[PDB]
Amino acid sequence: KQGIPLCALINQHLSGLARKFPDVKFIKAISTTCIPNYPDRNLPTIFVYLEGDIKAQFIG
Amino acid sequence: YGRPFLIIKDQDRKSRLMGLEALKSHIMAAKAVANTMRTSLGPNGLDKMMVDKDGDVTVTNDGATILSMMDVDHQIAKLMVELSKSQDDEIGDGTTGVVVLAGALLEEAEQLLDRGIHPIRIADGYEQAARVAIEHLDKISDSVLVDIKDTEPLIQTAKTTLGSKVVNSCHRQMAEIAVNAVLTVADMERRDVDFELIKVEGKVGGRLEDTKLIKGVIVDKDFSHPQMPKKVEDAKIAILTCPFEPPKPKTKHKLDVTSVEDYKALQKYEKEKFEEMIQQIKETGANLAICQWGFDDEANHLLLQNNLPAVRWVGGPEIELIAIATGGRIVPRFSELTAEKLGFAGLVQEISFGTTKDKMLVIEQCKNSRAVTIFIRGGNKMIIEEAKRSLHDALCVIRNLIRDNRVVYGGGAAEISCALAVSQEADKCPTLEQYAMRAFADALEVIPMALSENSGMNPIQTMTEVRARQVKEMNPALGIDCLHKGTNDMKQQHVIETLIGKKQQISLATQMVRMILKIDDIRKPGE
Amino acid sequence: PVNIFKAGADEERAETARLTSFIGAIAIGDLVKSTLGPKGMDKILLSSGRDASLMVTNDGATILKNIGVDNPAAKVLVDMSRVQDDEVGDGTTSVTVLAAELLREAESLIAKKIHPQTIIAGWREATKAAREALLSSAVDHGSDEVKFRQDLMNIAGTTLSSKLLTHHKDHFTKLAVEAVLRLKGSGNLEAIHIIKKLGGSLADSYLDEGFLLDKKIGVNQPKRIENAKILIANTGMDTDKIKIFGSRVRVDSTAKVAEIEHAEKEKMKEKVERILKHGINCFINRQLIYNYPEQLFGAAGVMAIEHADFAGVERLALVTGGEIASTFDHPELVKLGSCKLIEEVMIGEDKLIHFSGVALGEACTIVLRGATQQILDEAERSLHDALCVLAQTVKDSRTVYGGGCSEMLMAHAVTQLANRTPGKEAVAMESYAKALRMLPTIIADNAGYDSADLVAQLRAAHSEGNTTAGLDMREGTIGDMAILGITESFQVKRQVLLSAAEAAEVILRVDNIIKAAPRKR
Amino acid sequence: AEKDNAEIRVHTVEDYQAIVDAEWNILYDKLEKIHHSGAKVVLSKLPIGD
Repeated sequence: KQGIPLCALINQHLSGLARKFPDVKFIKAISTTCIPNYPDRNLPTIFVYLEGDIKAQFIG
Repeated sequence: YGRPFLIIKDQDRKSRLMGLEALKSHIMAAKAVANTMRTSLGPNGLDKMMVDKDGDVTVTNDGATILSMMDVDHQIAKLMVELSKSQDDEIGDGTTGVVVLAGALLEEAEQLLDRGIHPIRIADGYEQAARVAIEHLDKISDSVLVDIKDTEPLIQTAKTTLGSKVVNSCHRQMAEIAVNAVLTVADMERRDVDFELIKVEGKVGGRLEDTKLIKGVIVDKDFSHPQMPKKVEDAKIAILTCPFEPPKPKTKHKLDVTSVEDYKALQKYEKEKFEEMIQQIKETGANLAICQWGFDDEANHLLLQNNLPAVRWVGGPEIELIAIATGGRIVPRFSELTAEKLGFAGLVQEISFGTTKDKMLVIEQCKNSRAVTIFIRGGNKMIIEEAKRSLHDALCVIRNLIRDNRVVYGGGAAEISCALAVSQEADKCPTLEQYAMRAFADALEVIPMALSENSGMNPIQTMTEVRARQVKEMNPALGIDCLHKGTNDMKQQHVIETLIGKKQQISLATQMVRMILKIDDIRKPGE
Repeated sequence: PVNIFKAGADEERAETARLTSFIGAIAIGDLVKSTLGPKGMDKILLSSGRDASLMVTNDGATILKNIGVDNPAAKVLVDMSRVQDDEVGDGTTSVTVLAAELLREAESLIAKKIHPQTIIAGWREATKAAREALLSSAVDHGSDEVKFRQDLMNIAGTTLSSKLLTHHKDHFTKLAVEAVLRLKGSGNLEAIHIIKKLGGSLADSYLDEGFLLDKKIGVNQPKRIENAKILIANTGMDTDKIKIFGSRVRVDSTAKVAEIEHAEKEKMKEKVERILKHGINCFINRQLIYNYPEQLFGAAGVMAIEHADFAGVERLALVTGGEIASTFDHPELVKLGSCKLIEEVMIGEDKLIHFSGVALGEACTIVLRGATQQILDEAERSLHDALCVLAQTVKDSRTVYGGGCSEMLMAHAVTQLANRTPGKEAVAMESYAKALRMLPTIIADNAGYDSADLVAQLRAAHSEGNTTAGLDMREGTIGDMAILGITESFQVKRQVLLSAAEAAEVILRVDNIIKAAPRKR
Repeated sequence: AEKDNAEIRVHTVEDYQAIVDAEWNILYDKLEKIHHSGAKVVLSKLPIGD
């Protein structure tokens, strides 16, 4: 959820990372439209997926 | 040999069993599993409550749910789990009966094989006995009364089906609800229905009598942006699968902006998009909106101050059944929005359950639906699970008995009739084969004895006397008074179940007994 | 005769299974039997792997919540307590101890080699008769305001006996009553606010004549306002991103970028003026806001409140007479929130904003200035239970008699039924009736009175037909609560008995406990 | 997307709306071809959008 310098700085870091590793699929969006009424006290939550299996988690 | 060697890698790490004694081993387990379930037969059955590996409590009475989440280590154990699951796949209750019968056949097989008889001849005899018994049983079975106006015969059948589980606590409203639901949902022209045309939702709190049937729609959401009135009268609805937001195309899109004029163009674009979405929906003449994938709070307030109730974020098949029931149509996008395809509802309301935060949307359409839903109000999660299982079995049974001339009287009596038939069949047959049919009949008699044992009364002499009665009496369908209510006749005790269930149980048990008898070797690892 | 289970998978298909279930059930029952009556004493749930987190509680709901077990029957009863607490409130204690006594009856009965289905049928009939009798004795009120108010006072006062807050019952029960008055007949539970602020006394607590907020204010917002025209909003206000994407700024000079920045500042000012066109003296934002909107608002000089709560904004929209808005093209199609004064208040060592003279008072805010966090937690649990009971008794106006009165009523009715019933069931039902007799007995045990004397006197009184006879807990005598004022919710006791009945039904019908092989840990 | 590598470069909101409606028109034109073709059932390896 945009607005907090936490999420903003994380978005900045991942966008800059995209400049280095163009072999990695980055996804950003608003969790509200991704998960209905998602708790706004649980952001930014990093998800690591492949083949529908969660490999790494970094929650909040 | 002169020198040691190995032809098998890890030859001393794998065991190998063979011979008729090997059969004994399987037959060993054939006691326990059968002896495990023999304790639950009867309308006054004594359920089993057990834990999975994760720490969850489950109570039930049917076979498949027991066998699945039971930790099974031996391979016959897993085979029998598969077996009871298949029996449930076809009928429901009576899985216990299949397990008991197949087992009893297995113990009698071990008893009689000690005489040194060829197993192939045993299988042949069992097959002949089973085919003769099923032929006679289908010949004797009478016709059932099915109607869209008369239900009492089917009410009694359903009530009998509840004569295996806990659900016999109410045992009257349940049969009526089941028959009404299966009649409503059923496709008339083909003698079929599909259970995905039915939804079951069980909620904690309430009493067993609160169980009810709604020929409508049960949704578990509430009024989106809930600061609007919590209900409404007759509502006209449109169904959308798209959010309320300027959509983005599937292709990588780059809109070049170079002028503050393009900035104002973007602002105008978003505002006019939202307003035209509102104009479209409110103009086509509806009152209720439903969104599959949610939308933004801007459109939320636009819908609110337009005084048009709306909901969002609903599951796929849920919306599909909603549209089915309302008779309207799901418009994919605003271009195809029409007034003709709007849906209409007799009543919609929000359930608060007094204290719980959760709210469910109950919907009674203005028109009937070929889909019906089930709602439960009880006092235990486990009892909710058991009630749901019982309801599913009941619907399966009512679908089974939707076919005419498919009823027969059970109660441990039809087994007696087939036992007499196969005894005669053995009589009109030379020896060296008839022991198999004798074993078949002795296995047939097993179930009634287990039934009476579950009554805690004298099993064997009661069984023999009732058999003597059915031979002497004119009633070929007279069973056992297992609830202190008098006679032994099924036609007035009404232990009514579908014939196809028994035919299926018998044939399936015969096939698995064949399967066990056919094999004699096991090579397994032990490390 | 052959092993069939996985390593760690167990099956007890003999009476040892019911033995284990019964001893676990008794271990459950005795642990909670000290938390009943007006004489209960509280317990400690001490932790060692939870980083030393403790909670003191009296209503056994949390007790069964914080303890697991391998015996599945005890977990079944834990879920039963879950259900019971999900319905109204206190009585989990009651239903659990009652189940313990009924299973002890089942123990005694199995001690005579009886097929349990007889017990099952007899208890079915006994429960039917008891529910019919209790419904026939269902005393109802609400036809008069004073009568209904006094009934609520009696229910609340009797209920506070089962928990700690009795020490200031007159300063608590009555207070709770007005809270449910503020519900105005609405079925919502989530309007009452629960506030915990350690320090001060439970008597120092109070119910304010308004509402309070616990969020930071903007950079330049006035401290106090009168006759506030109030609006509630949920939009960006965080440099209000355009929500359109896949659009890029791609130029060759930075003067255009400067003009774009100036234009976005102007557009944000346009949004601010769009909002101000409606005209307000107090603004509410459910979420954050940025420095430039804050400067614009300070130019307006109004109250902007930032980063509120979804439930709280719903409550306040219900309260102050406004509703949340997200678009502001219509200064004409919105209803505005209203309050008399909005000021600042310092409570505990935390800062709150005070709504005084609110146009309406639907929701509630209960501040607890208690003396410890644990007492605060149990106080909030107890008030939650009490307000649930209050809401339930407002829902259905029918009430019943406690102190065993209704209990011995059903006991004597079942007694007469068993007397007119032949077979084992009768004595079973009689024992079942005796089972019910244990419930008030344990209550007296909590008091520690002359048990058998009191039980005999109550049975004599109920046989005589004195249908208002009860136990005096102030001295240890037998009197009439109609004089005393001991009344309870008909719904509460009805569902207690019915749930206990069905729980006994399911528990007694077990024959083989099979614990699956543990996965790992 | 067309071939998973297509890129869109426009300059005003009208172009944006035209392009998205054009994607919808591609979809609905394929639908029209299918429907007016007269077949009553369609089968494929490829997923069918809602």
